[PDB]
Order: sequence, then C-alpha cells, then structure tokens
Amino acid sequence: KPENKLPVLDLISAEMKTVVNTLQPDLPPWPATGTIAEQRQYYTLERRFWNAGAPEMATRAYMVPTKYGQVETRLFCPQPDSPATLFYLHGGGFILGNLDTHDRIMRLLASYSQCTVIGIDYTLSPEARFPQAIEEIVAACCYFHQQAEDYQINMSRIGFAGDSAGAMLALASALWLRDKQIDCGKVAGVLLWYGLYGLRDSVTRRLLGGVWDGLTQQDLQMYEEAYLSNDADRESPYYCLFNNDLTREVPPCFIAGAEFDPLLDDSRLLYQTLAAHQQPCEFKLYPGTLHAFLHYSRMMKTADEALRDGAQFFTAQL
Amino acid sequence: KPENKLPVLDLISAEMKTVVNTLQPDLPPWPATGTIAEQRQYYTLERRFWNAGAPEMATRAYMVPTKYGQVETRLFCPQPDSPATLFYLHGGGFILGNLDTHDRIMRLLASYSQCTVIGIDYTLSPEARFPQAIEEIVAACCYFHQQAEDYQINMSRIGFAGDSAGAMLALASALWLRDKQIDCGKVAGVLLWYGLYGLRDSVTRRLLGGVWDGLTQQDLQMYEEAYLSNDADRESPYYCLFNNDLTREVPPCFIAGAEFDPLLDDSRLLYQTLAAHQQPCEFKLYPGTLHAFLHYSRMMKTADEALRDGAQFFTAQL
Repeated sequence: KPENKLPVLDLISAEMKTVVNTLQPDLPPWPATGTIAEQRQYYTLERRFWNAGAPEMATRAYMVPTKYGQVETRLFCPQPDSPATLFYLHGGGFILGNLDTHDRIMRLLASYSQCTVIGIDYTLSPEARFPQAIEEIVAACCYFHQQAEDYQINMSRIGFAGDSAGAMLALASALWLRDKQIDCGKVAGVLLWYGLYGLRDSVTRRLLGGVWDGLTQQDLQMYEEAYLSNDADRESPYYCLFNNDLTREVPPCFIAGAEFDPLLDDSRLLYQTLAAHQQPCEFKLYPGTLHAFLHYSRMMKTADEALRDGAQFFTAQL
Repeated sequence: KPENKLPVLDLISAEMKTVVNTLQPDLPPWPATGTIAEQRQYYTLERRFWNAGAPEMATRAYMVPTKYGQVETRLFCPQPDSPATLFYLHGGGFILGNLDTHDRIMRLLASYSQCTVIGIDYTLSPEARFPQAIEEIVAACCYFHQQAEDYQINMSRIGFAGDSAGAMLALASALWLRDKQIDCGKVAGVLLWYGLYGLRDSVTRRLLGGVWDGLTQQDLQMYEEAYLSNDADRESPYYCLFNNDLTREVPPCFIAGAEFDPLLDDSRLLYQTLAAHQQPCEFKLYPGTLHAFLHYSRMMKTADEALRDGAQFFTAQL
C-alpha cells in the first residue's frame, strides 16, 4: 500500500538529495520490456558514472576453480605487505551487478584498509540459485588460503565484506566456513553495509521503500524468487541467517544501516541478536541515507565515511 | 533458532515476576497435545483466578442477530447517562477466550470510562474463519445503533477495544465501518492493547516469544491457520491492516505495547504509520511486561495503569 509509506525523498539529507537529483542524459529509461540482460546492461552503464575516479593501484584478475566452474576474481593490492585478505561480495538483488559496478567501493576499501581486497564475480541469479554463490565464494576463499604463497597474499587472516545481497553473502559465507569447520584463514571480521539477512517483513519494510529505491516488498519478493531454488530455502540457516546459530563463534561484525532503507530492521535485528549473546559487533546508522548509498562516495561524505568505518573496524581486529 | 532469543524471564519487572511465579495447584498441566476444547477449557479455568474481585454493576445479556446466527453480547452499565458505547473484543489468538476470561477487564473499563461496555462473544476459530467475527462485530454494532433507544444506550458515539487478537478485531472492525462509509455511530476512539495487525515477521517477533507466553512464530502460524479461510486472506486489508489505507480518517487510536512481547513491533508500526500521516493516536510502552499483562490488574499496577490510560484516552475524545 504505497500510500502508507513515509515520504522519503523529503526526509533524506542534502547530500543524499544531490545524488537523487543527478541526471545522466545519455542513459535510456529503466527497462519496461525488462529482459534481465537489459536490466543488467542498464545497471552496469548507470553505475559507471559513480565508479569514476577510483583509487589507482595494482590489480590482477585470476580464475579460481569451483564445483560449478571457474569464477573470475579481481585482486586489488594497495601495498606489498598485507596483514590480511578481505573478500568483497557485490550487491544487486542477486540478479544484477558485477565487478565493474563495485570497482570504486572495492578499491576504496583496499586503500583505507591497506589490505588486499579480492572481489568475487559469483554467478548471478536466476541462472544460479541458492547456495551456488555461497559455495563459489567459500571455494574461492579456501583455494586462495591453501595457495596463498602463489598469489603472494596473507590468508592467515581474512574478512568478508559486502553491500545489500552482498552483505547476506558475506555473512552467509563466514557462517558456512565456521559451520563446516574449515580453517581457510581466521575470519577476523565481516563488513556488512545495509544487508538483508532473511526477515520476511518488518517495521522498516512496511514504512519504507518505493520506486526511488526499487525495494518495495514486491521487488524483494521477485529477487528472492530468482535466487531461491525451493520455497524451503526461505528457512535455511544460510539464507535466513537468524535460523543459524548466532550465539557463539560469530566473527566480529561491522553492521552499517541506512536510515531510510526498508532493510534497516534486518541490520538492527542482526545487531541486537549478536549483542544479546555477547558476540563481537558494532552497529552504525548513517543518517540521511537511502539504500545503496555506498556507491556515491565521490559526492557523499557519508558514503566515504561508511567505507572508512568498515575498513577501520576490520584492521582493528588484526 | 530458539537459542537466538534474548532471556525474557531474567529481564522483566519485579511485579511481572510475581505474576509469573504464581502457582495455581488446582489446574491441570498445559495440554499442547489436547483438543481445541481442552485448550479452551484450560484457558478459561486458568484465567478465572485473574478475574476475581471484578467491579459489580448493572449487567445485562442480549442475543444479537447476524448473518451467521445469534451472537451473545454482555452489557456493563456503570451509570444511567453514558456518553458513548464501547465494544470490547477479547483476545486469545482467535481460537480461545470468551466473555468470562475477560470479564474483569471489561468491567474495569466500564468503571474507569463511565461508558457502557458491551462485550461480544464472537464466533471462535476454526469453526468460524475470517471475516466471520468481524462481520458479527460490525453487525452487532450496527444493530445496537439502529436499536439504541430500546436498549437505552447512547450509540451517537462508540469505541472498539481489545487485547491481542481482540485488538486486531477492534481495529479491523472500525476500518470496516469507515471503508463502508456507514454511520453506526461516530467512532470516537479505538483502544488497542498489545495487538497484532498483520506483520508476518519483525525484529521483536524474532527476538522474543517462547513457552513463557505461547507466542513463538510457530504458535502464531498455527493461530493464523485456524483463523483464515484462504491463503490470500493474508493480504486482506481487514487482516493485514497495513494493507488498508491508514492515511485518512482513522479513528483516534490508543496503542499500548508490552516491552518483552514479540508483537510489540506490530504496535510500533501502526503508531509510526498513523503518526506519519497525522492521524490521531497515542502510543505507550508498558515497561517490564510480558504479552497478556492486562489480566493481572489485581497484582500489577502496570496492568491497572494500562486500563486507566485507554479508558482516559477514550473519554478525552468525547
């Protein structure tokens, strides 16, 4: 019921409004005859402007083997003596996004952390379905640990980081490693910007979300339908992470909420859950923000701040 | 998981603990494996203790007609010049409860409000399904308005009031009357103790609810399955009230939350929604309380307070 929503575009900060009011004349419109390929194309082209001017550094690309085939990874090396390796899982509702769309986020995260960042181009939905992406990510991370010396990286300590669906993947992967009791490195940290962790409804979901951010409950349902293979996966402890054990041995979690994001309550609940069980974690609300704000670091101090904060939180565990 | 819940029994108020620690040696053990009939019987017997010492006043019983048959109603008349008539809808997850389990609540409401209170013994589920009870309530209310003079009540103004499932019914009923644009009395106020309003999930639902209240999400699913007739009823604007228009012409709502109640967020969302659209309302959180606290007024001043407040809110609209 669109009418019942908070009037968002009026309440966001000035810097968030500047981003909202930014026009890109040379773009088509958001595809109506929406082939997923066209939506992908559109998201890719639209993100380009927001990724410009990213930090220069040494980058490399490597194909890593998984049960599902080779997965492209991209390695950002800010300096030669890294104390840890941080894996970045991009957002996009499971169906959009890639390593270019999140290039500036990842490079900023390497710059600020001074750690190797490794982006994983996991297979998108609906071609892939849960848990393929998670398995690919855990494969990538376990591979690089066992072959750390080949790539000249430090896999004694690792982290996972991601935005939106990426954040879900980040925490799902860390929990997957804990649970199946591998040592693919000491998971020193997990960085989680405006994630969803399996709530089916919430105060924030009812009060927020619209065409301005494409996070209506109808939007979320469609992304979920593209990702999940089975209705029962809705209750899996690697999708609904609140069905997993969050009471012990959870790596330290940096949880960043966007204020005017319907997914905010997923973050709050993740935090209140970890904190009530004495699990290491920090929660920070970024005022004035919509969902997805991380991309707007060139124009929004608060976006760059979120990046710096996560970087700092991670290096502080080392 | 159940493990993910924060420890409620430790955190509640001193006087809520006195209630929690009260033994009734007479009654059986809780029949989870029993018939619906044995559950109703238990709930009735157990609630009896908490209804002792109720205000004595002029009381009457009337059978009122509806499309589903006669419905019993009970009328508590504190004084002969009542300015309004307040309909009370008891809770009990749609499958339990009756006019005796909530007798003391209704009589204190009448005493504190100095308004005629009429309790409605709506048909319980699963015998009845949605929207039968609401239709019986609306019918009973429209009947009394049209026959106000015969029963010597003032139906120029009315309220609806209820606890838990009853609060849902109270508000559904008022919104049903509004949407029909029917005049069965000016709805001056709706009094709502720890209701649920159609959230499918929430922070508080995940974080709270266990054997201590019988409000696990499994319990909630079970009561909903007894109540609804068709899966699509989940989206009805008279079940998921947040799917109705809550931005215009809502009667004034008194919304009482209980601190350690999984349903608390339902109340929060309703308040935030109404307040964002400048709809007359008041929210109050009763600290240290479990769900269902309103029955414990002879041992908890917090319970008595919550009654006085809604009573006072109602009279202030007159």
